[PDB]
This record gives sequence, structure tokens and C-alpha cells, in this order.
Amino acid sequence: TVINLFAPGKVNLVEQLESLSVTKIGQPLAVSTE
Amino acid sequence: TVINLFAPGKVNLVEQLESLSVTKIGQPLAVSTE
Amino acid sequence: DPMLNSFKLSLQYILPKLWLTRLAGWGASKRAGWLTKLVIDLFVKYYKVDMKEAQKPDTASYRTFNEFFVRPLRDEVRPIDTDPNVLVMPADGVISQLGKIEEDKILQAKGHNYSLEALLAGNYLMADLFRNGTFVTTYLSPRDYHRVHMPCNGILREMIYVPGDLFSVNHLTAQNVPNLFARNERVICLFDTEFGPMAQILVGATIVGSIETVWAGTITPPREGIIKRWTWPAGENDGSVALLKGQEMGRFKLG
Amino acid sequence: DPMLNSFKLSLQYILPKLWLTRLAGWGASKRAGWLTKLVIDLFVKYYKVDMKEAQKPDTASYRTFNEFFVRPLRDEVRPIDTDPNVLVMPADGVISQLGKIEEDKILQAKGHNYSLEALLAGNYLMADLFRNGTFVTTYLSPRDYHRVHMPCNGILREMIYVPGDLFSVNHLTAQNVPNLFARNERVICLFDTEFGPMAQILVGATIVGSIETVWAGTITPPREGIIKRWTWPAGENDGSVALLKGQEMGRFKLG
Repeated sequence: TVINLFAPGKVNLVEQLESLSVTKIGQPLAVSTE
Repeated sequence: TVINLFAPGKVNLVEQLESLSVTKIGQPLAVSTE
Repeated sequence: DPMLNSFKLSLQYILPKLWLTRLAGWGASKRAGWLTKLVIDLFVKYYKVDMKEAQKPDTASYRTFNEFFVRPLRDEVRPIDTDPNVLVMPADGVISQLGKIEEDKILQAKGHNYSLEALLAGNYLMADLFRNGTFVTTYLSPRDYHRVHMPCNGILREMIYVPGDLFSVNHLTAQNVPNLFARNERVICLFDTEFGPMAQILVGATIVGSIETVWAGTITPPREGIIKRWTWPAGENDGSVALLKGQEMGRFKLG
Repeated sequence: DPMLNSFKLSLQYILPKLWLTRLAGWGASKRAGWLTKLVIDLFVKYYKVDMKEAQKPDTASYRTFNEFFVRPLRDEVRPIDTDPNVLVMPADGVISQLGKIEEDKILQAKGHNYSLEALLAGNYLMADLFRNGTFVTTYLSPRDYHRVHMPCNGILREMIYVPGDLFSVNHLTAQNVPNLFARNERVICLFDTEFGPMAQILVGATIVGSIETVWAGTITPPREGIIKRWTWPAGENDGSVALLKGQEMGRFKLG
């Protein structure tokens, strides 16, 4: 199990990703707010 | 077991004290440098 | 079902968690031709491991069980999103929870959240970098491929090792073990990246307990039982450390 | 003899140190008349307790066993020194090691030292306060008093509970278990005083695993396995806590 932490308002996760969503390495997970 | 820490220059402990010395509460342990 | 869920949390709570880890870490680290292969074979059979994703699909080419456990995939089967404004997934698995960190509280399971200070072992300075932020908890099933890659181009700053217990870390525990990730032995990697300070942690389990990075090697074992802390330059320095998006940074192991 | 030892400390790390502690804690915290009195009498006879100094020297006058353990003394027997320019000893026992802390490395026993950081659980700010200062370490034999008192007037600023193992802190383990005080369960107390800052740390034994301060009561057990930390004002402020040279600040207990 690995966990990532980020700044308050310097990024935004993918709204489609909820709990139990399948996770593979090469896929995108979040995107900046700039 | 108890452990104590002090600031670098404020306190000198008793020179006659070493390992296996007898530790009773009311007895002196360290004298201020002022 | 209630019996199994009972006995599952039962034997968990009572069995010598540290001692079972040692045996697997010593068994999976010794070399024996067919058993290691046969164990890998029964491992893939029972857990339905996708052995085709690997760079070496033949289970006989793995000397020990740990070498297969740290099997390298084919680089072409995990294509990295090259958009520099997005962050790639860390490693294969499933998501436990994710979302906003509501004032130094991070959701674990339904009716269970854990503190941010508790996760970072009292380092309040690091916690303030992530108060009212966002997070993502990613679980790795034994079937999954057990190495981690970077979500973005990052510069290594701090690393903090925490000694702790060795729990199952399967979901049945995550819904019943309070502060599961702040208790178990874990390794903290603090990063600098264009999107601000990013953290990436690695938490072990009741047998999957060994943690290693590409730059430091096998951190645990040995389990020494105290908090270790290193720091690194801030990039562009003699000895600075950085690494790219989707680049292999660490891996779990049996030990 | 040298390896007669080297299977006595082998006995140390195998036996389920935690489970025995909690078992012995349940036993000593229960209401037993003649049982405790018999157990107390044997204890008094084995470790040669000086019951004369006790405030209540009839072994029957104590209900449970932990009460006999946290026995308040005849205050007439422990005289806090007069000189406000001397710091008085903190607790009864025998001095383990003392002297100057030489650049963050404290002498544990001959051939073993531990970091000021790993003791303070990575609180490098608190560690940076005491680099190249002084220290002292006191071993509390079972015969001795078991409450902890202040060496000087103090104003509470921080307190940190640290989880960890429960090895015996006797000298035999002190000369062979590395970073014993940095691994075993402990509670750190940080004061301001007229002689810079001062830290007083309580560390539990292999069944003497309970630690309570006077200002917060019992802190462990429960052994929640993470790090708790609170903060206080600068003194003479709303919610400020202070205590004087010789006051009881805490005590050890079975459990």
C-alpha cells in the first residue's frame, strides 16, 4: 500500500476515480490547477 | 528508567557522580553556572 | 462469512506477525530450483497472477521467490502519460480511498479517518505542507506487480523511516484496524515537483514487509526500531537527487 | 558465563514481551487481599524493599499491587535541596550513565550510543535544542521508589508519547541491546526552566510498561501504537501548566 499527499490547491484529482477503482502504473491520476 | 536533557552551557552536574552512584530524590544533581 | 471474517481479524490480532515475516523473508531469499518455481507456480495459480505482463514470463527463470515477487514487467505494457500537466498513477493496484484532506484528517474506511501528524510520526512541519490538501490511498494485491513509479518528475528532499507493526492491510483490516497506516512499519518519501510539495509513502503488510528504494536499497530488513531521517539538496546541486515521471523508484519485498 | 548471558538476552527477544506485560498488568491491578499481600511480602523479601520509608509500611494496608508499586513515601524522608542554584535528583535509583552529550550522540553503555534525534522520535527541532549539552540517565530498580519528580521549577511546553517495544532496561540488556531507550516505549516531557530548556523522559520496562504524568494521568496503556503530541503556552498564560523543584511529575506502573 502506497499513499500520496499534495498541496491544498495546487492540483485536482480525477473525479471519475472513486474507491475500488482499478489502478495501473502508466495511467493518469491527477492534473494541475494552472 | 528516566532520562534528562539540558541546554549546553546553563548547567554543570556533580563531578563526584559517575555510573552506579546512588540516586536519591532530594540530593543535588547539577548546579547553575551563574 | 461471519466466522471467516471473525477468525480473519482474530488470528491477525494474535499471531506472531514479526516472526512469520522473517520466515518468508528467509524462505523467499534462499535459492532452491523447483520449489521456488513450484511456489511461484502455485502462487500464480491461487492468486491468478498475470504472468504474461512480465519481462520474463517463465517461472523457472526465477531463482528465488523474491526475485519473481519483484519481477520487472515489459516496459511496453505500462505506457506513461506524457502530458506534463497531469500526474501518472504510482503503481498497479486498486484505490482504497481518495479525495480532500479535511483539516489534517484523512479518510481510511467508512467511519475511519486518521490524522496527518500521526501518519508522519509527529513531523508537524511536513504535515502543514498538506493540511486541507488531497490524498490517494493505493492498495497492492499480491497478484499485482510490486514496484512503484513516480507520479511526476520530482526532486528528492527528505526520507523518513518509521518502525511499526506488521498487519494484514487487506480491506477487512482497513475497516477495523484504527490508524492502520500510521501504525505499520512504513517509509516516507518527500518530494519537490512543479505542482508543489508532493509526498509518496510506502506501507508494508503482515508478510509483505520489506521496503526498498532504487537509490537506497533494502531499507528494512533489518528492522532496527527507530525513526531514521535523511535530507537531500533542492535540485541542481552536487549530489542532488531527482527522477522522472513513471520512473521506477521503489519496490516491496518479502522480509 | 559470557555466552550464558548470550542465551539470557536470547531469552529476552523471543518471549512475547507485550503479552506478558499486559498479563502482569491485569494481575497487579486486580483486587486481591492475601494474594497481593502474599505477593507483596515475597516481593519485599526478594528485592529487599525498605518499607520503613513508605508512608504506609504495613503490607496489608494496600489494596491492589499497583498501589503498593506507586506507594507515596514518607515525605519526611526525601528532602528537596535548599540551594535554588542546584538542580536536584529526579527519581530514586542508581545512575546509569551521565555526562556531556557530545554532538547529538549520547553514551548508552560502553560501546553503544544513540542519536538525540532517534530518542526524540525525529523531532530535530527539539533535538537541535540539546546538541552539545548535558544529560543523565537513572535506572529504577524494583526495590526503589517509582514516582518521578522534577529537578527544578518547570513550565510545561511539550509532551510526546512514543510507541515501542518492551525490553528489560536492566544493565544486562543495557550493554547489548542497541538504542534501547530509542526503541522501547517512552514519554517525553519538555519544560522551560531558569536554566534554559529541560527535557525529562520516562521509559518503560518489559512489564513495567505503564507511564502516567500528574497533569494527564495514565498515558499508556492503551498502547495505540502511534505518536501523540500536545502543546502548552509560555507560562503565566491561560491554560499554562507549571510545577516546582521536587514536585511529582509522574510515575511508573505495571501494565
